[PDB]
Amino acid sequence: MAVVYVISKSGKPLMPTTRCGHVRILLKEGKARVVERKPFTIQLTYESAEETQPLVLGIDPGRTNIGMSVVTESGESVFNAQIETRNKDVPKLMKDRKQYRMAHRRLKRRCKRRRRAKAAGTAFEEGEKQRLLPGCFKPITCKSIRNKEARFNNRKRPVGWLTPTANHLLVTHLNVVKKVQKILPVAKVVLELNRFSFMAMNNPKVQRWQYQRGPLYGKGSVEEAVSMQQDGHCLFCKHGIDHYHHVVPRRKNGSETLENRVGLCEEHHRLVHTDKEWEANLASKKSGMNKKYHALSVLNQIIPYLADQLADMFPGNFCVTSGQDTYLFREEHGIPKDHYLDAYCIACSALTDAKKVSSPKGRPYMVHQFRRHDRQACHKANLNRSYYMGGKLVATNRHKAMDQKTDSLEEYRAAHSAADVSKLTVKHPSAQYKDMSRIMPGSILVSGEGKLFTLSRSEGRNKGQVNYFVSTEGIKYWARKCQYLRNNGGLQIY
RNA sequence: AAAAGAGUGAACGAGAGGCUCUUCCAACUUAGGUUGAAAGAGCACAGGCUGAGACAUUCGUAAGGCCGAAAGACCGGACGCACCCUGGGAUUUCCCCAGUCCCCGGAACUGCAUAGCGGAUGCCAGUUGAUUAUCAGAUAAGCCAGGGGGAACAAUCACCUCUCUGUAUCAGAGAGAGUUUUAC
DNA sequence: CTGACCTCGACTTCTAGTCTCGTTCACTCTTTT
DNA sequence: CGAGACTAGAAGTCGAGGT
Ligand SMILES: [Mg+2]
Ligand SMILES: [Mg+2]
Ligand SMILES: [Zn+2]
Repeated sequence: MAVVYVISKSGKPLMPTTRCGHVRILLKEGKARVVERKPFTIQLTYESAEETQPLVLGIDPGRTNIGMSVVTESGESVFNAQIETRNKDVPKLMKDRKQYRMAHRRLKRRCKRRRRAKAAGTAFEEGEKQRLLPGCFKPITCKSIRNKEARFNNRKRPVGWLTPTANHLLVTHLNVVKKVQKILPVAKVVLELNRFSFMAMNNPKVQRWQYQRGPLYGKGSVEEAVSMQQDGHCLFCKHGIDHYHHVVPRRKNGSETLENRVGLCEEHHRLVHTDKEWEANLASKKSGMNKKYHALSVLNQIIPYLADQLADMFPGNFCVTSGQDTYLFREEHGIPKDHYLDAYCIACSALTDAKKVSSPKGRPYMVHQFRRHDRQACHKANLNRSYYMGGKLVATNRHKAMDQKTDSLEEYRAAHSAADVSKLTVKHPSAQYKDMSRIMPGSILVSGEGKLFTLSRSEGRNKGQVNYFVSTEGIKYWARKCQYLRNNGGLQIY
């Protein structure tokens, strides 16, 4: 039934055992030591032979649903897994990091220099300068001081560079392979190959010549295409294009393609982006879309690098397999549809003489990936200026900020009398900070009952102590009565 | 090689908002207080590194072309710079990395000519301690800071059978050789 | 004459979090010619 | 093949008790 994994005296993985009673005998006799709860790994204390057999590992890639399965010389499955990768959160985190540091450089460095320049009299006589930097054709506006040097002309990268998200997914695949190697003797590795065309899957029955001329053929960039389809004037008025607005904001999964961008003048952008009626009107004229091809892009980028480095890890014992071959295998041997039986079929592909092939039974070991680091310090810099009459909210700022659909103080001031303004009470709460030394998700803790769990969330804080620890199963444990056993493991088995 | 498709990394610039304070006006209230309009000033993850580097005006920034009375304009790209390259550093850690930035040099690659860099004048800091001199302190219009992986740390007994409890399930507790082999 | 109606640990429920553009640049992968 | 949520803090329940 449930296979038990074995390791020798030396740190060498070894063929898994299934007797399941000899294991308890060896454990009670001191011959065996437990190494991992789940999967249940035992390390022999007494020395013995190390005679192993080849095992084929089969990999079904992905961005959030990686899956690997291990099989013997014949079609017997000794390991099945599923992985939920943290990958999707990396692009958003890097985006927010860029925005935060741009804020840092603007507000602490740039604006402070401009302020000092105006104070000390060492500012432009015009008070503003148009500077045409090398590499661009339209100037920039430098107010009261020259800009800090801009570096975009020449920034070479090592060939084969990969973005932090794609590099993260590559590292995650390889890391899960290493963790599987720690458990079992893996001889061959079989990686599924996925190549995607995103001109395809948008329109099947695509004709060959269509691949070269698409929505943005000839017309240079998305901005120019929008300025063309709108005839060079704002979408609302007859005024010229100023800002290229996203119909779906980039804070959501707003696409960067053509069907999302729209040209608008200044005032029209401000109104459509603060007011509600204008937003509804623009949503009426055009719809926009999400990204819809953010995952498969990263997967397609990393597949060749993964195949290369798998070949490095398993010299002379690395193969490949097509998704179509997997589908044929499922149709042939009757494997049910799933997203982890894919790995079993992929592994079974390489088997030259497979006569015991049958579908695995039992749920596979699920793996969650948790942050290895979190170096943020501010939880909620509130930045909102709330006005109340009595105990009811009536305005959220003095004047509307960008993306403020709700009223502000100027509109209330217009609508009501000066007595109502004189009878307002303001409450603006201060900034909240995370505890950067807190116990992080993925840690292994034990509660008052002695139950062992993996910390998934920390919820609620009072007087400097967490209130609740939420395990991966969603159970909530009182934080004061829980004991800290193990730190964050990069990938945690559930 | 090109045209497209899809992603996601980098530098620089403007705002809408936000915090604190000053002046002034208005409203509402026990001269005071509260809210607001207007003008101005300062400030902007928690923090690490460093002691100068930010700013304005002006001069200079190769050969060779080419047009100009000339001044000088355009091309070009070095004996000028660099985001480029070798080495060394800050962020930097339990071990690393990405990104940004810095310092002496610059050979091939790469990029710039209104940019960068250097010079000159001007403007913006700190000055205390232990033995004029040396080690400490103070000194921002300086750099970085919300990215990622790994190691190590269990109250680490899985499966099945049997018993007890509760529990609709199943959980907890206890006890058990259930094929010899964890490999033939 | 309590005691019915407070006061206080100690938990349990629940909600909320910044956002626009502008001048450029770089890397990866796929599909057709 | 895949498109928020972890963490901090305020308001709320509730028993002990107690006066
Ligand atoms: Mg597949
Ligand atoms: Mg907009
Ligand atoms: Zn207009």
